[PDB]
Amino acid sequence: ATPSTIGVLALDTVTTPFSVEITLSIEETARAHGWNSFVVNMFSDDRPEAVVDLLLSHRPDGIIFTTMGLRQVPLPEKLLTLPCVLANCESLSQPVASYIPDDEQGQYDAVKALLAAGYRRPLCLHLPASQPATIRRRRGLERACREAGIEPDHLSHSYMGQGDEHYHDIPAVVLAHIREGKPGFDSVICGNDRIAFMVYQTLLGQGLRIPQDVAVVGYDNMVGIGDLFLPPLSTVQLPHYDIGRLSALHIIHGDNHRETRKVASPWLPRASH
Amino acid sequence: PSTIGVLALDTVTTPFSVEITLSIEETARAHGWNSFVVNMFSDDRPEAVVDLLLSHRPDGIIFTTMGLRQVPLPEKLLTLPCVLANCESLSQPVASYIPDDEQGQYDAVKALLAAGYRRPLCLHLPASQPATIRRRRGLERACREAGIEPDHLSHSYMGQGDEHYHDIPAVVLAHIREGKPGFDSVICGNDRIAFMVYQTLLGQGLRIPQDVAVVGYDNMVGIGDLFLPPLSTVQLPHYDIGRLSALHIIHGDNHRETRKVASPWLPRASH
Repeated sequence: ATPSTIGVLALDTVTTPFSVEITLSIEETARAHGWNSFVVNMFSDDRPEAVVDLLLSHRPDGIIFTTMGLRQVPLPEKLLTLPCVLANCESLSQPVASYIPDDEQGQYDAVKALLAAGYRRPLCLHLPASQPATIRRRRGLERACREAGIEPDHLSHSYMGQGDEHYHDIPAVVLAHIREGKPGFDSVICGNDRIAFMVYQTLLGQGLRIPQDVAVVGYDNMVGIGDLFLPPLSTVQLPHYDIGRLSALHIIHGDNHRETRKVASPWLPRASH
Repeated sequence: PSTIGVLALDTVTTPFSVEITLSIEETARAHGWNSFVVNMFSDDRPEAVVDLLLSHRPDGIIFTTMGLRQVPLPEKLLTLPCVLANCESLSQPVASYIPDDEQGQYDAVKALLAAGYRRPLCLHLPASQPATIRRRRGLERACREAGIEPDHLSHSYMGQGDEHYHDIPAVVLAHIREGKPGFDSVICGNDRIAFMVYQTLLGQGLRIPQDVAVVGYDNMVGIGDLFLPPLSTVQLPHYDIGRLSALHIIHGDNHRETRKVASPWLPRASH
């Protein structure tokens, strides 16, 4: 008789090994309750029905489907009947318990802090439009601007194209809003810290100072950087750790609800504003 | 079916080297084997964690560190691992697969000097970290083969802890007199040091690489191609390390040698 076990299916840890804080959080939470936990990673060359059968081989008591990058889970509808809970992803067809970041609250607290600090004309650089978080973050940004008496439709907005090759388009977008060395914005709201990286390199290389000449705000607090920005980047923490914890407890305490719970995305003010 | 038990000692503090455990899991399935991973956190303790992976009763065991270290665990706990990935055993001799830090730094510095640079500022990682001294042998050999005595160059060692990455800007500006730098290039211990270097040089009004070439190390999956211009670096072979470690168990090897895995030079546009 082995202890209770949580089976986890990671759909894309291969292309984005940053959200590993989700699977680590699950493993740590399960151990703090006398449970075990294994993780099956889905690569590109293998295929779903095989991978799902493999995690069923360990015969788990509960199952968690997770995406390292907030997505909508592109798997057969017949394979979305096994997962007791979804971590950082939502099911379009069947309704399943889901724990996702509160993208609208995160972007709102960030933009609210920026405007409150005195900025009024931010350049807004959004992530790909179809990504599920992009539209929720923009609602937060818009709500913060309207509460400050600013119509967000009057600001400069830009959407990135899908793929890391597009991070190199950011510099051209920033320089396009700079006329004869003086910028047509007093701040820059970045879809993520990788966009902030591009922004820092472009502004410093243009002879501008952060934040004396231009404030900057990122999103994610990427475990790989965040504190490496000069100056330290004001950003928003993606709650990968709380997402994994809440997902594990849902199974540990055998919950039956199938609601989509939005986890708090805390604002990390630093020195970029 | 046969199963490989993996013990990750520090994926909590450095979740970048996850490419090792992923590579192990992928290689084991390509041979009809299974594989589980036990992560050691800070709040738990070894004897408990080691007993836990023995619970799954594995056919082979791999001890791995996300950051090349010398494995700070009881000598009696280093008798179970069939192979060590990205780490070495000081006491008992155990089969180990580690990066060829000397070859990696050599190919990098060789390419830099060959491109025409002669006075690089060398920013090394903490001295006690086992790779730091091996990378410096590579750097020195490249410089001596180019007729340069590395003892005449400016060297600096970082202090242990991420808090010290913020000391890099001061070290770079200390080698700049009245706006003109006293170096024509910068050899960085890793891409995180390169990040600090880029921010400091661009903020100083210097151009990369027209005024100062820059070279990193690791090719951090999280950046590398995000540098402006794209950072010339060295790839840490986490993927090959995991693969070779899995095969050692799959094919039941008996040697207890320390194999150095190739660390390939990724030239880009920072030089």
